[PDB]
Amino acid sequence: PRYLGLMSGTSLDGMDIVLIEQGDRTTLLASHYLPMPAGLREDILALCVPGPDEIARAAEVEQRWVALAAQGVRELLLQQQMSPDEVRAIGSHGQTIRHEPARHFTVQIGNPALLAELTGIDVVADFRRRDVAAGGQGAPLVPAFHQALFGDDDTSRAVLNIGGFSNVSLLSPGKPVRGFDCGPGNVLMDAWIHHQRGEHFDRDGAWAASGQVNHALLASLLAFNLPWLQEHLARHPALPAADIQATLLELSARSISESLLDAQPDCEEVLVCGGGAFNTALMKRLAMLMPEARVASTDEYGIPPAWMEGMAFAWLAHRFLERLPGNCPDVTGALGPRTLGALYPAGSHH
Amino acid sequence: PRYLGLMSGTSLDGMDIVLIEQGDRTTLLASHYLPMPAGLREDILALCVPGPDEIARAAEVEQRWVALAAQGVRELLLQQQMSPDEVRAIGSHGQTIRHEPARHFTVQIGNPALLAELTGIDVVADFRRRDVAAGGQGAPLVPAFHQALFGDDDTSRAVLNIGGFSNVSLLSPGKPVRGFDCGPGNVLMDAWIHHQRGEHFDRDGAWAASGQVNHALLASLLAFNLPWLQEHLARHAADIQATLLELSARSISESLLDAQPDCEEVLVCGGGAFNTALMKRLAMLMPEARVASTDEYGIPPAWMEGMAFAWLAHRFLERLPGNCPDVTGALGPRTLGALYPAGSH
Ligand SMILES: CC(=O)N[C@H]1[C@@H]2OC[C@@H](O2)[C@@H](O)[C@@H]1O[C@H](C)C(=O)O
Ligand SMILES: CC(=O)N[C@H]1[C@@H]2OC[C@@H](O2)[C@@H](O)[C@@H]1O[C@H](C)C(=O)O
Repeated sequence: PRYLGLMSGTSLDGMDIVLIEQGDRTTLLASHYLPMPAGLREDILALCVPGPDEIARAAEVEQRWVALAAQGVRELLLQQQMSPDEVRAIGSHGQTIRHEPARHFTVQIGNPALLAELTGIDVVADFRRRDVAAGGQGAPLVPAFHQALFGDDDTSRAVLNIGGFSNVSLLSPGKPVRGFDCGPGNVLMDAWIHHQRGEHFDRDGAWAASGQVNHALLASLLAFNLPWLQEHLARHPALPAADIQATLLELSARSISESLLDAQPDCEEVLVCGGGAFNTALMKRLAMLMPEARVASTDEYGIPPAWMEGMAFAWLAHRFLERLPGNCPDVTGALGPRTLGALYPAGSHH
Repeated sequence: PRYLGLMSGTSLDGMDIVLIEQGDRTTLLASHYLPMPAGLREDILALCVPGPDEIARAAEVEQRWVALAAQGVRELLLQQQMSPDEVRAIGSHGQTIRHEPARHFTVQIGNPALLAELTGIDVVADFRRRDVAAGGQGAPLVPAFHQALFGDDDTSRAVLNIGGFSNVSLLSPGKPVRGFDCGPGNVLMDAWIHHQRGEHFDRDGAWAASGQVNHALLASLLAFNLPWLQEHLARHAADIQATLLELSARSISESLLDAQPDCEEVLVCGGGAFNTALMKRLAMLMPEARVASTDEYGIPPAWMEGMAFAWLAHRFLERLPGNCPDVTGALGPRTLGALYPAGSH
């Protein structure tokens, strides 16, 4: 069947909307990105730390969030010439405003009943809560999807997501999935080029590629934001800005490769998703630093790297409806496998 | 199939838990009441008005609420020697901590995923939100149950709930259910017999029936708190109770007959259904209608609300509408609730 997925991460830049076909395999049919208004971003951020009148405030904020998500769905369906009746369900992550598994709770807003009302499509949402109820951390949820896509009996694979930070799913045959953070991804390269050039990121890693790595600075870094970095830059002589960028690229490449090889030395394939997959200069370094592995974008395996996360939530909607587990308890720490999410039906037919 | 219903109203005394059998009819198999600890009641009251750190406070409070609910569920099933496997679903209202349809939101807590984890039973919850999302008030929900129980496009009926106060669901041939308030119910009779003899209520209305309606007072009252009664009484004990009974009987019957003069049957639920003397006067004052307890239709008057929520779980799973749009103001009929499956472990 066909499923929509909606993901809005913690950076609050915007919402990913995806349409998948799910059968034997998972395939991306269409995708759509919608920016988040400054006002909505600011209002969500203010809910991410304790404050006054949170119940009412969250209620007003989630209504705007859902309206935006619904518009995003509408536009994708218009582009695809698809009726909402052709979509089995939307898997919506919602928007995390508090995550405290040590206190046994996780809070994602995004009024799924309202989302069902506005879209006319069944909504599956609230995926993390059952994992936390079963004693897990409620995160990360993507490794179960990584396993469904890429796990097999025969190959040691690492599925590497390079966003602001880097995280990996280790798919070792005959074993359960493992997952951990590898280190920084794009976070410092973004911050540096912003501080220096006003750009939000370094396109294709071209700026970095134009500079030369400074090995002294690199050693200091290996031994994450700007105040931290500035404290480092003061300890070294003035460097050209591009050399700093080149050095920051190498930091991520080395931190990732070192963490990956330490945990899975026999790794045969590293499959890279997230926006970092588009940083050509970074992909180049990762491949040089892991010469015994094939390092490639997930695009080469039929999953476009920018849309992996959104696709996971579409997939989680499918898992719910099929009553199959959606978590990976070895990674989340839950007592065992659980069906994740809650169903808010459109019910258009009355 | 069999369904559990879970209700915890805003008085916060305890949880009503019922077990129904649903087929062609709705029948009560068992019921259980679980008092709420003072500490939990206090913390919920504190979340019913705006205050600090609400997200985290509500999260931790609802964990306790759910643990209690799960205990109530396990206890009822134990009492019946019944495996949770025999139950299709729990319909859980949750606990209302904020309700503001004017700002298009309603908030019931009660972490249904945790409820499913602890009970091992599918949970349907969060019933009010889709009605609100469709432009309705999100309340009251019980008239949809009244309509399903007693509605048909051919007889004029009223379902009268007598609690502290009185409300009625009008079932008119063909029409969606409508509803309204009809003034006081048990509130004054309870207030007065408490103040006068320390009793919580007037059992069977026998105190009121031992007295005579003083017609002066009745006319005054007809022209609601304990000191409000005492204002009236000075300008003039069992006669008083009798006159309070008549007050409710007259105001209720007059409201009902204005709205549907054609009423053929008045079905009474709530604890007032047990007030034999009140029921007698209501029957005298609506002589064209048969006045009877819902118990005469297999629906125990004290357990309507719990039963309504087990029924709403059934309606969700049957893919049938759950709201009463002519009551709530919603755009039309909607499936109410969200499903949190127990699944496998
Ligand atoms: C509570 C929450 O929203 N966690 C997110 C967050 O954003 C990234 C990281 O922290 C990850 O643990 C998780 O999301 C990804 C998509 C995941 O669940 O795998
Ligand atoms: C928002 C909310 O919890 N409403 C309750 C409340 O308690 C009584 C009254 O206000 C009624 O409107 C409703 O419950 C009843 C059972 C209902 O929904 O029919």
